[PDB]
Parts: sequence; C-alpha cells; structure tokens
Amino acid sequence: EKVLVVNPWLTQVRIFHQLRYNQSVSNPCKQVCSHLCLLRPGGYSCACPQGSDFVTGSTVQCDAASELPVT
Amino acid sequence: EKVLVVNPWLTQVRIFHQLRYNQSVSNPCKQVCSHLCLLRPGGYSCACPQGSDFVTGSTVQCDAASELPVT
Amino acid sequence: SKGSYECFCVDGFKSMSTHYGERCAADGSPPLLLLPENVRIRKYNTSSEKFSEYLEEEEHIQTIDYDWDPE
Ligand SMILES: *[C@@H]1O[C@H](CO)[C@@H](O[C@@H]2O[C@H](CO)[C@@H](O)[C@H](O[C@@H]3O[C@H](CO)[C@@H](O)[C@H](O)[C@@H]3O)[C@H]2NC(C)=O)[C@H](O)[C@H]1NC(C)=O
Ligand SMILES: *[C@@H]1O[C@H](CO)[C@@H](O[C@@H]2O[C@H](CO)[C@@H](O)[C@H](O[C@@H]3O[C@H](CO)[C@@H](O)[C@H](O)[C@@H]3O)[C@H]2NC(C)=O)[C@H](O)[C@H]1NC(C)=O
Ligand SMILES: *[C@@H]1O[C@H](CO)[C@@H](O[C@@H]2O[C@H](CO)[C@@H](O)[C@H](O)[C@H]2NC(C)=O)[C@H](O)[C@H]1NC(C)=O
Ligand SMILES: [Ca+2]
Repeated sequence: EKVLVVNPWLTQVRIFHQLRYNQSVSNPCKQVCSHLCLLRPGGYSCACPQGSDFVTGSTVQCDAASELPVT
Repeated sequence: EKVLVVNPWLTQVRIFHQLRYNQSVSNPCKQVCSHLCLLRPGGYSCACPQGSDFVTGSTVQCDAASELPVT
Repeated sequence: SKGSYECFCVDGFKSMSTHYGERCAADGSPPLLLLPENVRIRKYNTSSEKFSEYLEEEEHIQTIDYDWDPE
C-alpha cells in the first residue's frame, strides 16, 4: 500500500509514538558510575570519556574532570 | 537575494499576475478565418490543421471538417 | 528634455519612492509565484510569504503557463 509522495530529498521514515519505545523499562544503573553507565544483558557497566582511564585500583571513578549537565 | 528553497524537482518559476501580460491588446482577427487565425506584425493570417489544404482559389476556407469547441 | 528627463511609469503603476531608488507598484494583489514539481504545482504569495495547496496527486509535470481570467 502507498501512503504519500514527497521529495527525492526524503531520507527516512520514523513512527513518532510512545508504544514503539516501551517507556516502563527500568534503568539498572545504581548511580554508582562516575561519568557513563552503559547497559549490558542483565546489568550495566562503567566507562569514562575518550583519552582517559580509571583511577588505579578502581573500576568506577575515572580521572577526567566532571562537567555540568547542559541546560 | 534568495526568496525560498524547494525540491530539486523544481522545474520553473513564473509570476502569476495580470500586469505581466497586457490584457488590453486587441486581437486584429476579423473572424474571417475558418479554423485558425494566427497573428503577424501589424495583422493576422489564415491556416488550417496539419494534413489539410485550402479550398482551391480561396486563402480562408480549408477542406477539413470543423469541430465544436470543448466544454 | 534639454539636460533633463523624467522616470514616468505607464498606466497601472503608482510611483512609489523606495530604498536605493524609486520604483512603481503593482496596482493590485501582490504577485504569486507558480512552482511546478514532478508530482504537484505549488503557489506562493510573495507578500504573505505562505504556500497554499494547488494541483496535487499528478505525475511527470514539466512546464507551466497561464491565461488571465478568460471568462
Ligand atoms: C515494558 O516493559 C515492562 C518491564 O519493564 C513490562 O512490564 C512487565 O510486563 C509483564 C508482562 O506479563 C508483567 O508480568 C510484569 O509484572 C511483573 O512481572 C514480574 C515477573 O517478571 C512479577 O514478579 C511481578 O509480580 C509482576 O507481575 C511487568 N513488570 C513491570 C515492572 O511492570 C511491560 O509489559 C512492557 N510493555 C510493553 C508494551 O512492552
Ligand atoms: C496595453 O496595450 C494597450 C494597447 O492595446 C495600451 O493602450 C494604449 O496606450 C497608449 C500609451 O500612451 C495610449 O496612448 C493609447 O491610447 C490611444 O492613443 C491613440 C494615439 O496614439 C488614440 O488615437 C486613441 O484614441 C487612444 O487615446 C492606448 N490605447 C488603447 C486602445 O487603450 C496600453 O498602454 C498597454 N498597457 C500596458 C500596461 O502595457
Ligand atoms: C497575498 O498577501 C496579501 C497581503 O500581503 C493579500 O493582500 C490582502 O488581502 C486581503 C484579503 O482579504 C485584502 O482584504 C487586503 O486588502 C489585502 N491587502 C493589501 C496589502 O492589498 C493578498 O490578498 C494575498 N493574495 C493571495 C492570493 O494570497
Ligand atoms: Ca536630455
């Protein structure tokens, strides 16, 4: 079935609805992570920005200075 | 100066206004012509459809059968 | 004239002093642009600066001309 016709400049179709992204999926992160708290199957993980590494002995805190959230 | 931006499908611009085509230009045709009355500098001329010719001896009437104007 | 001239403008053009020189107005509704795309023809009011719907659900358009209010 056809829907509509538009410019050859069209690049994507994306459905804007809430049921497409289940909003009741709880984030497993326990706020422990310093900078980033990436997800993984059944849990999460810690990471820090490019060109930085964890403080020696710890797998949570990284040496890079924190930055305030943008308004 | 830039006016607006549209598809690469854009194929013309034309100003839709009445002063753009002088409406008070009288047609010199005297309704004499049978089928077509084309214009020419300072006057007009008679013609008939392709694959037809004038009735012998006349430069107005052509042998092709007339057709009613479309509604 | 002898070392002088006048920038008169013809009937249907009111003289309007403007920026960087004087021009003569359109004496009527601001001009529309006609903008043909492969699938539709679009209108645009040069003063109101808004598109408005016109011939739609078409295909393979290429060029446009008009007759002002024949009837
Ligand atoms: C979006 O994701 C949420 C989970 O983050 C889904 O909610 C769960 O849906 C199942 C479907 O049948 C329910 O059972 C869950 O209720 C709970 O389930 C656990 C077992 O896993 C029980 O121990 C609890 O007692 C309770 O019955 C429900 N969980 C929550 C937290 O709501 C939801 O279906 C999903 N929605 C869509 C549209 O995908
Ligand atoms: C659109 O074309 C018409 C002609 O079809 C133009 O009208 C003529 O404009 C001239 C400009 O100065 C007038 O003089 C014409 O008036 C007539 O002038 C002759 C002498 O030259 C007299 O014998 C007539 O009695 C009459 O006064 C005028 N003619 C008509 C028939 O209106 C018009 O300017 C032009 N408009 C635009 C916007 O291009
Ligand atoms: C284009 O826009 C102009 C305004 O910039 C319109 O002109 C006005 O149109 C209303 C319509 O009711 C008239 O009452 C006003 O007198 C007009 N104002 C001026 C400045 O003349 C014009 O009608 C628009 N045309 C189209 C087709 O959209
Ligand atoms: Ca002079």
